Amino acid sequence: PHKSSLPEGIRPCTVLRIRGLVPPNASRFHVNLLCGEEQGSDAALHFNPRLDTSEVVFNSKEQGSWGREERGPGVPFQRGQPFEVLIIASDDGFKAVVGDAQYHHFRHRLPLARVRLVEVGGDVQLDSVRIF
Amino acid sequence: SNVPHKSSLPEGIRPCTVLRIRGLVPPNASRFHVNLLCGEEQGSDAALHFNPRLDTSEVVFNSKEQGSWGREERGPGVPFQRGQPFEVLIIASDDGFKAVVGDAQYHHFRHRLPLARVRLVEVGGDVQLDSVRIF
Repeated sequence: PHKSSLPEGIRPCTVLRIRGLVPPNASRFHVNLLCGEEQGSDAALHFNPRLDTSEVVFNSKEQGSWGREERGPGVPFQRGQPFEVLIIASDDGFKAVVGDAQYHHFRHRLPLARVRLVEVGGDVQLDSVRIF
Repeated sequence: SNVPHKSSLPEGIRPCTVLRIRGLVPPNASRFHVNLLCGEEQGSDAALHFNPRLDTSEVVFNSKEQGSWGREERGPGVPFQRGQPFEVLIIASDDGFKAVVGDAQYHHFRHRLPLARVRLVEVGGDVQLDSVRIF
């Protein structure tokens, strides 16, 4: 349940560096770009590695309802293995990088200038969260 | 050692491009460089010259256009040490290049040449290169 508050939002070319360890029997974890600390706040990005189902789900949340799910190729995560993730906020969308390779491109659905908070949750052991 | 390392970038880079350079500074290194150049041709213009200097304990940013070097900028201190590995991000944005070293933003180098003119990434000097990734 890590929260990084982002007053004045994030301007494009923002890099999110997420370093951590995947627990040995972890189910799934998530990184969300939300518009506020409130519960029903809109999710500009929902990045959801799911090891139980062996997938990685991208989505957004608007007006309390989830949008269409996108999925990337395979799972660049392993139970008991560390990981580094970049989330590059561009004009065209979000570039998710895992390890040394770009994993998926999630095109914008909500205005990027609405993101007010970064939340990291789930079965993840967080080492560091940096925003450049 | 992987120097001089060259990564050719036809069709350029669009903004919000992240350059990840990882390597080791050898035990008796003097200085090394990372250049965002406009072509493989000799004496090609340098949109960015990122120049860690361990012998003089400085880090110099500059650009080169039409064969002439611009004015040098300098960052705070040297986030590099002989005998220690390093990671550097060069975030090509709309306003310029954000140089991140380790866990901290180090310096912002405003554009002097059009960002869309960069055609090559070169890494040279007293550096033992681990990887150059472009996202």
